[PDB]
Amino acid sequence: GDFEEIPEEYL
Amino acid sequence: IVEGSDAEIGMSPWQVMLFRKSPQELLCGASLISDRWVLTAAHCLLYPPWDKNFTENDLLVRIGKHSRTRYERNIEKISMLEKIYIHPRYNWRENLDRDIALMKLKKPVAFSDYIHPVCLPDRETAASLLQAGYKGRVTGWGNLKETKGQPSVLQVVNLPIVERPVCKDSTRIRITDNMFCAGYKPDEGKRGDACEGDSGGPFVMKSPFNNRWYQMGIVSWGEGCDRDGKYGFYTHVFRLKKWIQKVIDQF
Amino acid sequence: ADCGLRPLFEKKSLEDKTERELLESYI
Ligand SMILES: *[B]([O])([O])[C]([C][C][C](Br)Br)[N]C(=O)[C]1[C][C][C]N1C(=O)[C]([C]C1=[C][C]=[C][C]=[C]1)[N]C(=O)[C][C][C][C]=O
Repeated sequence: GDFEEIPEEYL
Repeated sequence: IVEGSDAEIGMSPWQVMLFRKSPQELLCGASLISDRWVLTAAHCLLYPPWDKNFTENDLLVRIGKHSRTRYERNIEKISMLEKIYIHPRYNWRENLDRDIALMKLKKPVAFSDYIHPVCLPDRETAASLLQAGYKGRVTGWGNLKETKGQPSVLQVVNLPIVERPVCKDSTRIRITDNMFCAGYKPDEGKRGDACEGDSGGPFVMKSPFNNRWYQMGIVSWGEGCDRDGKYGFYTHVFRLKKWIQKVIDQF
Repeated sequence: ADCGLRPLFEKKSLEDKTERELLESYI
């Protein structure tokens, strides 16, 4: 939850 | 960082965040020393007592960040790692002697207002600035106190380098020439320290001769955070500089 | 090369809020 999601390219 | 303050925008543009792919979490700090090399502490990647042994595909590097948890669209740059190099004589068995590692980026990062490399010291710069009483600056997204919890944005604190005998007499751990300690003494009034999550981040100083920022240390270890009569220990970058060069020159 | 000169500070001749503290300690 804590961390906002990174764009799908990297993860 | 304990007893620090929010960093200003672009105040530490070589600051790098080491981020675990899954689960998604902040592992350590690091620093940008060129368009394709990042410097950090070896213990951020390898520490067998806690069953830690990260490889290239396990991590990401986030550069040009301010906010700890948000994805800073159009500002931060995320990079994959090509290869990790840990000092061959990194001593994880005893006292974290030679706690340093280099990480080569898959592709070069483009510099901007928020992304820019720090300089590595030469013998003369180290000699002139690495003196007891002289202050350096540490940055990170680590814990705010030992045990709010963690900051919303990058924290900064300035600390003085401490005399080697005082560093030695503050702990039972065997100190080496590849480390130096910093922080305020109990009677000095002021406080501040690095804490859990700040490891691998840079201890920098601004040269008064050429007005450039140089990375003199890497946050390595400490026994608690901001405890009276205790000091933070940092990897002595200049003393391991020949190893840095050799890795970069060879790979 | 260009290392250690921040785009939003040194490059523009602007100082951050606490760098003076460092300088004053270099005696
Ligand atoms: B880092 O974020 O990974 C952390 C930073 C510490 C700030 Br205080 Br300088 N570095 C550490 O936690 C290192 C890695 C292994 C243990 N460690 C220590 O800092 C020390 C003592 C130590 C142990 C073995 C060899 C050298 C030093 N830490 C503690 O045991 C405190 C409790 C840990 C809770 O955070």
